[PDB]
Amino acid sequence: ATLKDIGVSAGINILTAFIFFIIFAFLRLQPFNDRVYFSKWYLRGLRSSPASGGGFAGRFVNLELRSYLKFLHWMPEALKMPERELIDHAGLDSVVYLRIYWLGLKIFAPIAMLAWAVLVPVNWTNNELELAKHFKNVTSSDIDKLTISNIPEGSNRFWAHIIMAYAFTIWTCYMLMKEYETVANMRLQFLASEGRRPDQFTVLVRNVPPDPDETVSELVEHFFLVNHPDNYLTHQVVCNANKLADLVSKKTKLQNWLDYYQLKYTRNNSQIRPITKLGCLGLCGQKVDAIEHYIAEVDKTSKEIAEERENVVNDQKSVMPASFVSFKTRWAAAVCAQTTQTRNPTEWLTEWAAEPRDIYWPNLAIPYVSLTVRRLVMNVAFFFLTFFFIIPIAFVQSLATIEGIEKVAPFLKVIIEKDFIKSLIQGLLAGIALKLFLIFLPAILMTMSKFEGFTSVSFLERRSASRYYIFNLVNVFLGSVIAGAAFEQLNSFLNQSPNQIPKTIGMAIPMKATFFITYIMVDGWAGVAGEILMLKPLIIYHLKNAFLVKTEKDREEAMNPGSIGFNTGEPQIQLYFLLGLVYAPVTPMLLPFILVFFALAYVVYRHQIINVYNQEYESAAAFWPDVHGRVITALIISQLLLMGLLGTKHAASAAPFLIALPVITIGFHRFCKGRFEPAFVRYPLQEAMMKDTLERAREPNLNLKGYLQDAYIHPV
Amino acid sequence: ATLKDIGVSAGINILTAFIFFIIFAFLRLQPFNDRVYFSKWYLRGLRSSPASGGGFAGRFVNLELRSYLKFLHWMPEALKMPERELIDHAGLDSVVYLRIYWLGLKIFAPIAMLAWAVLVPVNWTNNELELAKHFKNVTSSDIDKLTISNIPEGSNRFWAHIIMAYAFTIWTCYMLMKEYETVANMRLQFLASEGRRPDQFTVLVRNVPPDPDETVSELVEHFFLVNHPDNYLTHQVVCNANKLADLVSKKTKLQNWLDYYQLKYTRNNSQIRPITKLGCLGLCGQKVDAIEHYIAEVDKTSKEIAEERENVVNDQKSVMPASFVSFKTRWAAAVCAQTTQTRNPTEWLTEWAAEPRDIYWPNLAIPYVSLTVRRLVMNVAFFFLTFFFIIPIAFVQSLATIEGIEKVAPFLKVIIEKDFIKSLIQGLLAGIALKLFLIFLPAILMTMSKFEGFTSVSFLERRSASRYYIFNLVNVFLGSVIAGAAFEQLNSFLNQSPNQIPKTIGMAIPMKATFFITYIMVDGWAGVAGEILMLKPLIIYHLKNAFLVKTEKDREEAMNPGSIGFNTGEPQIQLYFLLGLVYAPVTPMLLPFILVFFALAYVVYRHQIINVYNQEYESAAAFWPDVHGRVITALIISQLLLMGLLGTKHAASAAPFLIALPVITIGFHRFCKGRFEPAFVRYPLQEAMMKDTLERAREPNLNLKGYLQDAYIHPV
Ligand SMILES: CCCCCCCCCCCCCC(=O)OC[C@@H](O)COP(=O)(O)OCC[N+](C)(C)C
Ligand SMILES: CCCCCCCCCCCCCC(=O)OC[C@@H](O)COP(=O)(O)OCC[N+](C)(C)C
Repeated sequence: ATLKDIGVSAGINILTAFIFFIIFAFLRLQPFNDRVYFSKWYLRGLRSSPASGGGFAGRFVNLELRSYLKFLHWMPEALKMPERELIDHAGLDSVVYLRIYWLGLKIFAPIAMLAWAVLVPVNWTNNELELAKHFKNVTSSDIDKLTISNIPEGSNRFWAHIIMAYAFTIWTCYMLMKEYETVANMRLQFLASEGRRPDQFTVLVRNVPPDPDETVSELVEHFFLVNHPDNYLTHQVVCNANKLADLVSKKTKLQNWLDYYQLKYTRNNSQIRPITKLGCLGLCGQKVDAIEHYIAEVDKTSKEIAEERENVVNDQKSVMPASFVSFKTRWAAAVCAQTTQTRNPTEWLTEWAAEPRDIYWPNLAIPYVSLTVRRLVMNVAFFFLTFFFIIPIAFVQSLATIEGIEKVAPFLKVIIEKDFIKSLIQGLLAGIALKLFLIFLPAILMTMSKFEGFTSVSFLERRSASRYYIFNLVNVFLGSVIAGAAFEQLNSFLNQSPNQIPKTIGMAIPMKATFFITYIMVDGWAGVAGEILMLKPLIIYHLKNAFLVKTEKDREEAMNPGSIGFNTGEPQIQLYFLLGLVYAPVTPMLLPFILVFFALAYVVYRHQIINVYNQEYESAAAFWPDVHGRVITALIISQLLLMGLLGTKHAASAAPFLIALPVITIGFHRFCKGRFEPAFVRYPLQEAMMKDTLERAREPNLNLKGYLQDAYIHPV
Repeated sequence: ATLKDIGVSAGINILTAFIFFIIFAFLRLQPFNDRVYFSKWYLRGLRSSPASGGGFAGRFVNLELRSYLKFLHWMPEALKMPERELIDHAGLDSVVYLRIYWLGLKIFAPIAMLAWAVLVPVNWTNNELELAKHFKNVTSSDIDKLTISNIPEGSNRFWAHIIMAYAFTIWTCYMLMKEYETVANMRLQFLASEGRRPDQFTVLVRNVPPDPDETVSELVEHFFLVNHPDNYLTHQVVCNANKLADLVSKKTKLQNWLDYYQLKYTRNNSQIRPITKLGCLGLCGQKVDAIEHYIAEVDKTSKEIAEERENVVNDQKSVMPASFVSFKTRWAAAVCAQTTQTRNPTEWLTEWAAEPRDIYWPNLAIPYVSLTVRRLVMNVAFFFLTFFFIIPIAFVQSLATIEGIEKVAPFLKVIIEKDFIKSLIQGLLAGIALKLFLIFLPAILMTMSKFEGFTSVSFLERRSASRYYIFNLVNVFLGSVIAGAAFEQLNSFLNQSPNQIPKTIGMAIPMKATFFITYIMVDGWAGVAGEILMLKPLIIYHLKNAFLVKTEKDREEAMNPGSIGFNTGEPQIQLYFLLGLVYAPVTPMLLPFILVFFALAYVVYRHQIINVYNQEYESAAAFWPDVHGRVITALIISQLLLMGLLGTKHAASAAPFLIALPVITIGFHRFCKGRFEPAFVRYPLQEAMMKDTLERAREPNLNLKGYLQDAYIHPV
């Protein structure tokens, strides 16, 4: 895995990224895409059509004379928009995400320089890995002599590792507190200048207590007109368009899926009959005939739709025990969100409402007790997923440590591991397998967050990211560590005795570092570079437009871009931060790769937040408190592991120092928490009065009951 | 320590309590005390003077013909006032304290019956304590064969212990949740009917941010008139009047002191000259001469006392960055206490104010940063006190395990521990020594709570009780356990080998139980019975009245009773609950003694809450959340210790069951918490509006700015 495998992976990966960048140039210079690659410039009313208004080309005939402007330009230009002109083109959230990448860089760049110098020198001048291969059968290479494991048991050269660790934790923590403050100040300034949104005045009251002679709405009016007497303006109840909406949706699906097999070439048409109960399928069946999904799955749907409408809207059997109450001021609404209203701690429970567009309406109609049982069931499913994944994870770790599995088992083999280009290619293949598994993980975890019952689309994402973190941690990190350890040094474990289990464990942790390096390379580099091409979103449009088009004009738009994830992306940045801290005080060579990822990523994503991407909710940066927490967790795990390894190499004249480390970390956490979290979780009342008195001097007229009344209704 | 020592202690203690009760009868039938023994009947305007209006006797001449009405009566009668006529004679707090004693009884009575039956039988039919004295030198008696230690290693009779443990934890937890609800409902109903107090409308704002052109009061008016615009009525600033307060104090001391040395017999008088720098003293010195602290001292103090009044009432150098703001409604004030006011999380910080009489004004004039450093310094002092106490604690535990210290050291000895009445008397003496040390502890801990900076006299008490708990736990319990263990089985530890350290530890835990029994007896029984006599408060009055009297009439009153403590008392109840749980699943014989304490105590204290005692603040039961927590802690420690002992006797076919136990305990804690703590820590807004709308219909006129303006001023 020495320089050979690292170089092969690196060559292949840099090549993949350059090929990507070339195909992207090509595809972004053809004027039939355009609305796929420059969509927030069109969805902001600022770009018109193909060739500056369209009607023209720029396609393939000469297409492109050679260019070094095949890259670079996108690069520098993404770099040049001030960061305050980006808060208003894009939003605060996007800007705070790019900030995460830059904090990474900060921390790590300094740590890397230092590490390298001090520690590589120390570790390299020191002999104890050649002696264990010759007297204890521990397999190793020459990339392993810049690690904490070429160092003899018996210190005096372990103190470097401890001092460096201290330096590193202090730097990380300082940098992290400075970012907390910036992000807080920014949030507050944004919040003070954003224009009316309907949720700066509304709350969601959940658990209105039942009665037998008053409706839900005659009980919500009477409570707030007696208890919040001067500022109360209106309310809107919660009902079940769950079924009504399901039918409107089936109708849309039928019409799409059949105005297709309707204007196929015009005229009378064909047939199909897929088995329809799970997914995919086609022609395996009996539902022949034709057009409009027999225009009549078309019209039966429409009739059920009208009847459902009726029942719902006329029945107080479909009103849920909850409402959305609005007030005349933003000061009054912030007092109903942070105050207790009744003596029963579970009834009448106010919070702040989300913006009417970050509401997942399908879970506003789920009872409250169910909420608790559901949460439990989902925690159980999580534990089981964690176990099945351990299975696929070791499968991967057996392809990566194959040259040691083929020593205590000189059996099947890649022609007995000769033909050495093949084994480096095996390091690359291990990477690709883990990639695959982890894709479907993101989607499953979102489905499990939408069951436990949340009702904002921004909290479902935050939850999903937290769960990915846990999964990632355990599984990837530790599973890989454990299994890889097993295999190579399994060879060594058989032909020795059960004490050497520990020492062998220490050295194997540093080798798993080397595998992590390769994975970073694949994932990081190539993925950030292949994200620039938007390929599912490009096929998707072109198929769409030469199939289900029949556009009235061009007003029929199906370009919709997407949004950063929060989910996928944050989970990745965090895995890489963990890796980095841990390996900084052990193998100081994962750092250069971590850094290339952070920089490319910042450049690609600024481009995609500026040209493509559009945000679907605005919660001025709350995930910050969450991100900070996850970095503090990494720091603690790192520190505990260094203690462990230092114990395995018998150095007791240094581990209490490592203990002070952990305590200093938790103390800084607590400080930060205090100050800045207050900023992110509680709306001051002086801030709500200043926004409110400056808008009643500018718009001295304003009727708020027009605007706020119907903003929280549904598909009605 | 068998039946012999237990019986001697019990006889002597029951005798002491009966002698006490007799002397109390005597002293409560003489009509010169009366105002010492029936003071809340005089301080409520309901009793007049000595013999029904006084002027008469009932003293010593025939004094008392023999009576069996020498006791009993106080007993039944304390029992007969409904518990709702006691909420208004006395207050809610006192009633909730007596409830603690009754919960004790509940839990333990059931647990005791069960224990006894099942476990004593099981443990007694079983041989393994006679075999270890004959083959491992473990000293023991015959009271030890009803303990978990006459049971052979190897279970099948340890399962009883585990089942019983489960039963016991469930019962405790059920009982505890039912009390939570009662106490919560009671608090809420009280709070809804109590008449105006000035703090139902006021808050304390601490940390008003400095300026260079506006005073503290022109900055508190402007903030609340712009930010809480409609309900704001008044404010009163905080000034350091620590020095004037101190000189008024020195003046009263001088006059009292020496209007005494003045009317000694009238005329020209004597002299004195104590060393005056630390305390006590008399005649060792030079300050001779004459009457009322050389009346010139009394006037030089009244010079400073009028020129301190000027440099304090007109300066703005003695105004502290804080105020007390009042509002026109109780709904408005509860919104300022539970809401954030500014973006700087450390400035402008509102809470609810205490009643103007539960304010410790001396610490309202301490800066805020100091508050944090002070807290740290006091935590350090706590750790050191804990260590010195370990020293006196083992001294005590060496007098209690003397018959085993005099085996591996047949030396000095009580005439070689013969004369056996003497060694039982040593069990009683150990008890008395611990009593002594622990007295001065209560007072020290209060002094340390008044340094860390609190400003209510009710929180200083709560803090002091929590600290006593920790001290008690560690020191008493564990120190005693450890040291006692050491001594007896030290004998056994020398003449064996360092593996038998563990097994010997198990058996010694059960013997320390027996010593705890004796301490309970002394402390509990005799102390509750000697508390009925109020002897420092009786001497104190009689000296006072035949010395510093010269009463204008009788209006000069110096009877002041006191108040329950909260401090001392709660700390005791909790030590006994701990002991009980722990020993219930091990030595099932501490329980009968625990119970006698709980019952006597309830009877004596009801008497003293009904006749003597008067409350100095009213915080309708908040210490409840605190008490509950401490009982949950006991449950957890108990459970962990049973696991330990069961491990020491090699029973692995039962300890995971013990683990489930701990988790079930924390779950019930969390439920309770949720519901009822909300009740005790947050004032609902529907409750404040109902109190406010029913008082504006009864007293339709009411000016609140008269009443609320000057309630928060000082010695001015
Ligand atoms: C993630 C870690 C969390 C907390 C970290 C502390 C846990 C680890 C601390 C100790 C780890 C290893 C402890 C250690 O001491 O290992 C046991 C060694 O002493 C065993 O040495 P041996 O080679 O068996 O010595 C005997 C050799 N003959 C066999 C005596 C030659
Ligand atoms: C407060 C407790 C917190 C948690 C509770 C768990 C901690 C205690 C759990 C184990 C306690 C004792 C554990 C135990 O296993 O003791 C060690 C014994 O196995 C020693 O047995 P020995 O008599 O040394 O056996 C060897 C005998 N020769 C010497 C082999 C005869």
